[PDB]
Amino acid sequence: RREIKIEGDLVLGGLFPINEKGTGTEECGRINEDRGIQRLEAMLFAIDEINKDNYLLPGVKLGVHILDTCSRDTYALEQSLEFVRASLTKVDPLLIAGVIGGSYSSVSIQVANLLRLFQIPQISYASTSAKLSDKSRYDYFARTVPPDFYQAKAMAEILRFFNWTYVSTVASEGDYGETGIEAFEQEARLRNICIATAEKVGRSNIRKSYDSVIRELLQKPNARVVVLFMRSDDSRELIAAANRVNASFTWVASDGWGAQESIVKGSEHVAYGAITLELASHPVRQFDRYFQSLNPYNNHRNPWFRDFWEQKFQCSLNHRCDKHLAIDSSNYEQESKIMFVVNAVYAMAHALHKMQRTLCPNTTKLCDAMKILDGKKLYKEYLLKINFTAPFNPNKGADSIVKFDTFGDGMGRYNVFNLQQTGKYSYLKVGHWAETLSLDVDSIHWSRNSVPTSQCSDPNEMKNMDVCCWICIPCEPYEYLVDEFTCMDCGPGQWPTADLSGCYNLPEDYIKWEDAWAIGPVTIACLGFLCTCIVITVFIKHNNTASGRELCYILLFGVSLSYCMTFIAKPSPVICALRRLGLGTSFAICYSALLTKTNCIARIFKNGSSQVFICLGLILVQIVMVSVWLILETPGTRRYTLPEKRETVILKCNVKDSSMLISLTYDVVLVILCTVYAFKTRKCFNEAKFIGFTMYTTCIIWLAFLPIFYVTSTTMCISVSLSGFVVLGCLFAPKVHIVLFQPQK
Amino acid sequence: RREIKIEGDLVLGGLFPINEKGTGTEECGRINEDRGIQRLEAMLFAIDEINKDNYLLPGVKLGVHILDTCSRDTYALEQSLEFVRASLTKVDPLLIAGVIGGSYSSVSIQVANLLRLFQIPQISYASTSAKLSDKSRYDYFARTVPPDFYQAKAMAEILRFFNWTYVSTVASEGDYGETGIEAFEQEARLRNICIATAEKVGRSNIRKSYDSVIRELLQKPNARVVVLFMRSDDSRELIAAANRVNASFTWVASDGWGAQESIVKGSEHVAYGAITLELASHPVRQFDRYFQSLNPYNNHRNPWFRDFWEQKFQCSLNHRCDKHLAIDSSNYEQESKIMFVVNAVYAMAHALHKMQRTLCPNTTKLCDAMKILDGKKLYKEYLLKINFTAPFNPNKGADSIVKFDTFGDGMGRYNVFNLQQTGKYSYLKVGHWAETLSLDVDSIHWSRNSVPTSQCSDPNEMKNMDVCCWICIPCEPYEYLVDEFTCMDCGPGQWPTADLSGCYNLPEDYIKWEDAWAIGPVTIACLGFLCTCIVITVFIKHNNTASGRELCYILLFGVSLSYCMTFIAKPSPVICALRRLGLGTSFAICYSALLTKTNCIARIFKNGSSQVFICLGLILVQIVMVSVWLILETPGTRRYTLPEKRETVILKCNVKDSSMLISLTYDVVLVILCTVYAFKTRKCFNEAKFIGFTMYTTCIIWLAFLPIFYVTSTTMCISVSLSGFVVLGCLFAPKVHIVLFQPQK
Ligand SMILES: N[C@@]1(C(=O)O)CO[C@@H]2[C@@H](C(=O)O)[C@@H]21
Ligand SMILES: N[C@@]1(C(=O)O)CO[C@@H]2[C@@H](C(=O)O)[C@@H]21
Ligand SMILES: [Ca+2]
Ligand SMILES: [Ca+2]
Ligand SMILES: [Ca+2]
Ligand SMILES: [Ca+2]
Repeated sequence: RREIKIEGDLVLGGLFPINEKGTGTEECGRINEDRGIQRLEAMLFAIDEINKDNYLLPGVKLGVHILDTCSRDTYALEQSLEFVRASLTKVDPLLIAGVIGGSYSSVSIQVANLLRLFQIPQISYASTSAKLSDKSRYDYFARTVPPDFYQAKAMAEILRFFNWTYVSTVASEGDYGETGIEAFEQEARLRNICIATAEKVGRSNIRKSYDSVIRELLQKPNARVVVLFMRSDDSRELIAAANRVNASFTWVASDGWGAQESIVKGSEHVAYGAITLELASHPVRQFDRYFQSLNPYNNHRNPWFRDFWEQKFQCSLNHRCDKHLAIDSSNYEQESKIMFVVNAVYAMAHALHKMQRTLCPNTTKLCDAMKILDGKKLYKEYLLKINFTAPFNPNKGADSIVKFDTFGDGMGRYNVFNLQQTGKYSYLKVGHWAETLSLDVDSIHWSRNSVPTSQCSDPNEMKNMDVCCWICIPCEPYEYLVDEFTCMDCGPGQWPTADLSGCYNLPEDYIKWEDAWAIGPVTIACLGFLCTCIVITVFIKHNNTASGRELCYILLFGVSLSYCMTFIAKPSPVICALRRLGLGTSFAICYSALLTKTNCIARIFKNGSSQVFICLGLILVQIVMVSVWLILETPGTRRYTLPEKRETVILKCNVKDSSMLISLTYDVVLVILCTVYAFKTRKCFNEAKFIGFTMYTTCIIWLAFLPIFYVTSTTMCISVSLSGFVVLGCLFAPKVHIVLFQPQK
Repeated sequence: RREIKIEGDLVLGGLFPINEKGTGTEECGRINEDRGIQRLEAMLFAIDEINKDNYLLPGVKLGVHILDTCSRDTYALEQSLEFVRASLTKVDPLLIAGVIGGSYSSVSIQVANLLRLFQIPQISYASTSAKLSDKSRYDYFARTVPPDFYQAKAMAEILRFFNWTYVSTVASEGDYGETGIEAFEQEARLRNICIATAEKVGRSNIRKSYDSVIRELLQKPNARVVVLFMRSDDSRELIAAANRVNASFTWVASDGWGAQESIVKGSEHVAYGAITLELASHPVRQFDRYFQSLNPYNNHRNPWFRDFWEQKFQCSLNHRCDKHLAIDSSNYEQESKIMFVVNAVYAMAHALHKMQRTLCPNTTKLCDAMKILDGKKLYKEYLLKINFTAPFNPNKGADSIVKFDTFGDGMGRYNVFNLQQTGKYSYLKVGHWAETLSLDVDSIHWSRNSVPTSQCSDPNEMKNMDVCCWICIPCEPYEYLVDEFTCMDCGPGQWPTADLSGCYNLPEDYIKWEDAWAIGPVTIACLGFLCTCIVITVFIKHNNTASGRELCYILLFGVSLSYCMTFIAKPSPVICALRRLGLGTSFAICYSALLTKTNCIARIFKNGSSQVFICLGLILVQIVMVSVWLILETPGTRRYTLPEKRETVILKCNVKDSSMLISLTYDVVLVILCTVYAFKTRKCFNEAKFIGFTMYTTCIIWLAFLPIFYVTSTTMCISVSLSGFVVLGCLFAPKVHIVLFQPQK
């Protein structure tokens, strides 16, 4: 029953959330101080200016009929019956020309359903919902604010500028809530952003108590950023709930939080470093002088003013204030959406003015054609196509024109704010969004002094798979990352290095390839023993002071050290069939010299020759001839590849054996020398015993080389020393030959 | 302007979706045939019976005022103004006592917001929404149907009976849609059920065209079951959309689909084998006789009847039908929710009757206390506490009583239906839900002749991690599954079998343990050569036909075969220090016999004894004495554990060497025999040459055994043969001893 009623030629209706919603069974509680009284006085300020105007409806007078919604749709519908009571019954009164819509989206939707049955146009400030643009249902609705379709974009792009991909969302209940968060999740999918958890709040049948949600947000510590689509009532509670548990996140809030300094009262340190959006606006300078001149004495026409005055100053009319200073800059700051309220009222003023110019061109008063207002004509023809410059706002660009579009909406421009500290707390604009996000990172005061990170999983290891959570799996050094999501093998000899995007570091040693570089050091150590045999053989030759034959055998024994060192022309002489033939001839060369000195010069014939000597020398020549024909292709490498990936064949100047060629060459070389041993075996002479005694050791030495001949990998180097030891053992036979002589010469 | 108006002492208001929603700009389209006219005639049937009653309001007469909603909330609000026009203006008419609520939940919510301002009670059949129970807002609402809080339970338990854990949900838009699916996802979490995808349908700003959703359902083939919370309009479209793309799922639908045979018309094969819920009900037998007697001639009072008649028979009043049979069993079947409609009307009848008994006890007519109905008194005191037996329904248990509860709701009982084929199609009830799911699996006709499965991931392999999707990772046979979600290691010798929940099959061969069982077969093959030495030694002894000393040496040589076979008392004689000492004595025993026969009986003294003989025999006695003191602990096993897990030591009666004990024993045994070899080495006699010649082979044989002594793993068996070959080589020395003799004896 409490209202403001100022009569006039034409009457306007208003709906403001002057009183905050009640706690329990009471309808509505305390007084809304910023989004309440201030917005109410803005409409009363504009009406005064319009009646003072001369080019905007100078003949008619504008009246008002302002009610209060108490931030409830059910309470709003009951009040809104006064705007339709006169028109409902007419056959046997105040006829409202239009309604300045409510603030909350649920209130605007509820009223727009009723007024559309009477063809009464409605413009709603501050109500930004995407579902209010469906003109097939709300065919008499318009607004001066952009929809929420553009607010979801502006926050899905801040979460993409910073690489925040794992987030958690909290939304209110109503129509600003679910519809706001339903649009956000579609804009998150297009940018590969994942949602950890999605909760809801409210007042009925949701079961949070604002503490279950806080715990549910703490169950996913990998998501350090929370996206909020909530009203002003729920934003104060959730911050207070987080203060008790002493939690801390970074808050990304829509315009419901806005840039109010009252939501974070008493719980500042839990909201420090927040990031919030707010519609673009410019303060109306003329309004500030109007508000600051008000006091409970001269402001008789405002009924709710007395309740506002006491609540703001903690006085009463519990200290009972007379000489108390009125509203001034020390305790007052203009609300953000005052410009949108003034613009909405002028929208009715210009739309009605064009009606009067056309329908009654002769007179400036209300002609008889205005006795019955046409709601459909005033909306579809006049209101929806207005265009004028914003009053009280000096030209600031493209935002100085008040105009609707095909859906009867506004322009999607936003700001970006951040909560900081200087112990005093305040906001600071650090960004913008006009179809493109353009913010300033440098000035931001972050929550924990560093840019927060929130991704599902942390980043030479494969990582397979949802586009946010992976598993870092390492793979063995014999597999290379073909792509970032797979490592499958690598090269046999090549040893990949650093990132294994390919197979690098071509390994000269791969079993089949001889890495070498260390056998030379082993050869140097082994060369000392070989030189001793040459040195020992040299001393034996000097003791001679027939003779040429003994020297030739020593050369074959001496050639063993050279053959052992070359075991030659290239780094890997074993490669190629000729190399095996060439190596086999050297072994048979020593045997041939010893075999020739055995019976070649030992006269002719106990119980127990030109043809035999020719046949014996023919085999060596044939072996030498085969080796001679293999002069080319003497180089090569030994094939000893084993399942172990690191198989560098350490040998003198690399490992060169021709793989299976050396195996045949090793057996063939024994056969060439075996002819001399076999010939001497048919003697079962003192010199024969020395040859036989040396022959017995040769058979034993060959047996030891047999495991070495089939043993490789080191083991091949040990087997290599076995071949050298065989030459040294053969040199032992030359020592027996020196024994097979006479002293005192 | 089209309505039914029958005057009376008290008037009731109704709201029915008689006309289906319009296609485009037209308000409402064709005629709803089952949930339309039939439900309308049910209320007109009950009103006729009540006026015929004598114990239920016999003095007053009941009137009706029935309107049509065209399945739209906006159209419903416009019509519902007739019920409040008279009461709104009274200072200077039909006063509706109550309203039989609408069918769709959005319609009921919209009207309940308006009627609560005039204190007009409303009972709504067929409207099942969870948010309508919040009595703080809807304080004048009641229903005869259970809320949707119980429908979500009854389907989250069918998805738990069958192990369907990966599902996809499709929901409508309105209040029956989102609120129905928001309750389901909470009941799915409590049973570890996961949601693949969640889509929405509608008519504005959702952007499906019923084909994007179908494709989105096909992008997750692992989810073969779809859960539907949709109205009757969207259920026909989505089935038609799936028919074009020729897709196929199994459908789990709420009561919006119900058990109608019209949703699946023309697209049966895409809905075959569906599973749907429907409220528990029993057909009203009296109603069937009433409906079947109707025809467009005697049913003057029904305005929409003529449109219904032509649409049902494809006639006109394009063939123009007179002698056409009326409604009968050949083309008619009673709708499910006719019992709930009749019950709601009687709820007003009994509530009003109790008012008349109390307020006007003297007269059966309307006393002056009824000139002003008290809406609050009629609802809170009388209507909400009624209790009576259901008319026209014979006693069928606890469902025969019509009663509300604290919230003004009904009882949560449901049925379970299934779509089958006999080419004709029909439904069949195969289940029930009264606080407990009790269905019958056997009779179900499944979509693809088998029980469908839908889980995120498929089931000796670890499976780690969301409670639906895992990764099956196998682990190597040396690791056992400590739990189902981890395999980390196993036992060294034990070889796990079948499921690796533990480490089983205690491996007797673990490198450190000797598996054996195959060395015996190798010993048998090796025993043949050893027997040849014994056989050869036996022949040498028989040739003798001094002597005792030679036989003792042969016994030491013969003991080598026994020592080799025992290399004895236990399966692994090498274990224990005594075993190494015992084995070493056997090797020194042969050397001692040969050493004693060398110079013990060879007189006293080229250039080159009791004390020396005593000292030489003392070492063998000390070695034998040490071995004798180690009689106990002769058993044991050889330690040859290597990184390869399968390390069964194959040897005669297992591998027994005492690990490092055998290594010391092998070296110690050589030292015991080395004393004899060292003593003979100081001779640089024909027999000395034979001993020296045999001694030379012993040094070479020891060198070969040196790699065998340090070579194991097979290799140990080869090394074992090396020790046996050493005994055979020593037996070769006894052959030289036989050579060191005289023939012709
Ligand atoms: N955007 C809001 C809406 O109701 O649509 C959310 O809460 C605040 C109203 C206001 O600023 O007055 C807006
Ligand atoms: N449960 C429903 C509801 O509107 O709440 C869903 O669609 C069908 C109405 C009917 O059976 O008449 C019901
Ligand atoms: Ca409001
Ligand atoms: Ca809202
Ligand atoms: Ca309806
Ligand atoms: Ca609905």
